[PDB]
Amino acid sequence: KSPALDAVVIGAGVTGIYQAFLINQAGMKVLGIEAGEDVGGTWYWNRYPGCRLDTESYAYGYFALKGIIPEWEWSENFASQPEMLRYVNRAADAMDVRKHYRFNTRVTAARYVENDRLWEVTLDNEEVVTCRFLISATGPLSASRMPDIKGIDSFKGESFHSSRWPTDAEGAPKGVDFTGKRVGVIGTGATGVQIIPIAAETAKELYVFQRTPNWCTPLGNSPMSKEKMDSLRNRYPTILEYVKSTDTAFPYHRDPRKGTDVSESERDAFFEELYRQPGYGIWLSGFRDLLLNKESNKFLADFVAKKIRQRVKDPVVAEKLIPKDHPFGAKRVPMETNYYETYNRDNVHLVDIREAPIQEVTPEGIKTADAAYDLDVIIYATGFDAVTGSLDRIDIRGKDNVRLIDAWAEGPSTYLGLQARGFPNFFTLVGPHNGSTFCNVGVCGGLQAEWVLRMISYMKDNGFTYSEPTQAAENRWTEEVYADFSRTLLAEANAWWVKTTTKPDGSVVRRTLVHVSGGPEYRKRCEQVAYNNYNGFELA
Ligand SMILES: Cc1cc2nc3c(=O)[nH]c(=O)nc-3n(C[C@H](O)[C@H](O)[C@H](O)COP(=O)(O)OP(=O)(O)OC[C@H]3O[C@@H](n4cnc5c(N)ncnc54)[C@H](O)[C@@H]3O)c2cc1C
Ligand SMILES: NC(=O)c1ccc[n+]([C@@H]2O[C@H](COP(=O)([O-])OP(=O)(O)OC[C@H]3O[C@@H](n4cnc5c(N)ncnc54)[C@H](OP(=O)(O)O)[C@@H]3O)[C@@H](O)[C@H]2O)c1
Repeated sequence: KSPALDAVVIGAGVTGIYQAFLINQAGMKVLGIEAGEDVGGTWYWNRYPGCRLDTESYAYGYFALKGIIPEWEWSENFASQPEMLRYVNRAADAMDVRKHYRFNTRVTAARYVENDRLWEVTLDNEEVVTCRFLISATGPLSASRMPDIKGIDSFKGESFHSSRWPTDAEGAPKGVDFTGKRVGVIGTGATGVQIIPIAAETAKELYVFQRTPNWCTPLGNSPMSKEKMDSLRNRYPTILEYVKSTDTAFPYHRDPRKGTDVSESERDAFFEELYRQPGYGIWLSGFRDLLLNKESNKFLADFVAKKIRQRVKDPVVAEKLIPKDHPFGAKRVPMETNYYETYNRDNVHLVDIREAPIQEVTPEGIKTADAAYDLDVIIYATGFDAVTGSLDRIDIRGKDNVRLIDAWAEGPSTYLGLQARGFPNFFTLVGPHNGSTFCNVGVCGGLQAEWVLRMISYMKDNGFTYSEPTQAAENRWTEEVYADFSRTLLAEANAWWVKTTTKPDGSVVRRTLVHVSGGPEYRKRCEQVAYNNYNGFELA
């Protein structure tokens, strides 16, 4: 029993469609499967007000950089979701990729057949296809999660998670006009932070329910003249080479200097300039020791904090938005268009819901431990189940009928962030130990799929039909990803990222759900392994 397809690719976001294009371009049989109507993933699903890149548009647009759609015109330095969706669409045209996809179809299970070295893939609990290789491009941040919060279904008004905003026939979102409504927004991650200022322009009243402020910096978006766009296009080969060489694939790189290498007065001048220029420079061009040295982090934390107080006129309000939990740049930093100034409006109220938690949602509004709020509308900007989440929702079974869920219970275990022992011929793209959290995913995802294609090509060419990490390679990779991660300041910030298992005999295993070496050093490890005939995989 031999498989119908060389590969199934799950997902039609930017990673999936590109992976599918490469496999077919290499002369192989691929089937792509997508739950939504059409291409885009993130940019198909997220139609909330303010949705917009945090990556420079020309940097994220790997399909333009690579010469698949070089003629592409960006209208803004940080494109909005609608523009991003037209981008993914136009690229799906050039790649002629849609004819390889089933849409409106959800993978519900995937079972590795040991005797036949193949994957049985189940579609909406009915049809079953077979493939040599299973490749998930299921997304690091798809799979919305609701707040665990009592009474959700009683609200008598309109109610959404931010990733499921209803639209008109044209694709444009509806119920965007809040004129004369009282609006609740729960959550202040990068999603809430984009919505709240747009909500505030039309809402009669606006309540923001914040469990934990983030460090947010100004985005500094503006339009992109045709002249500048032509200029960028002309230097695409330089820009590409440059983003392939930085640690995050953003067009920034760390200052060579330590924080304490300049006076206090020089830091401030330096911080002041980056703060004012657009994009992630303030975070990504910082001092080399920004995420490794408590004191060097406090310099910048102190500085952004001072900026929050300058921008928010009310001092009690302003201190509630300054975080005390965590170091700056310890999470993907949300960037904003007039976020703080919004709280100077008369119709906008910040509700600290850590000191006074929500009890329940009510037919009339929301109820906290010390107040009630009549609300006409509620927006759940409460985030996603990250990296591993979209995989958990598929019943994935490997050798010996073992659940991926159970294999990764003590935390994700991979080789190269790409395969897992127990799960042969299975590739996880922009999953764990891969670096997604701080990546320009447009670029990182792209390069990861090219590497997977090269390994698939190698096997076809050698007539191999079996690949799986050795236990030793996977142990060494996984331990090493953790060691590097323990050396930065992210370790005591987000301890939920670390899973710690004191087994029953006394042994202690530590895994992080997050890779933090640079992309270049990652890709270098992958090429050393690829060239040395995939040293670390059993290949047969
Ligand atoms: C609002 C938002 C803004 C972002 N902005 C940036 C940014 O500016 N820069 C950056 O680098 N990153 C950004 N990201 C991260 C983002 O995840 C990546 O840029 C990128 O879009 C991920 O692409 P992907 O193809 O890997 O996954 P996705 O875009 O998440 O697509 C995965 C697809 O798989 C589908 N799927 C999942 N399970 C199944 C199944 N069981 N069966 C069938 N289909 C399934 C989903 O429907 C989805 O379409 C942003 C993310 C969000 C949510
Ligand atoms: N390019 C962009 O501008 C952009 C835009 C959107 C998203 N993204 C990406 O998507 C990721 C997720 O961002 P997100 O804003 O969608 O989600 P998120 O960052 O995880 O934030 C969810 C928010 O809801 C709050 N929340 C979670 N559970 C809650 C509960 N049970 N009750 C009340 N409040 C709760 C969280 O608070 P706690 O911290 O207390 O849990 C948090 O502030 C980001 O890291 C970013 O990488 C990027």
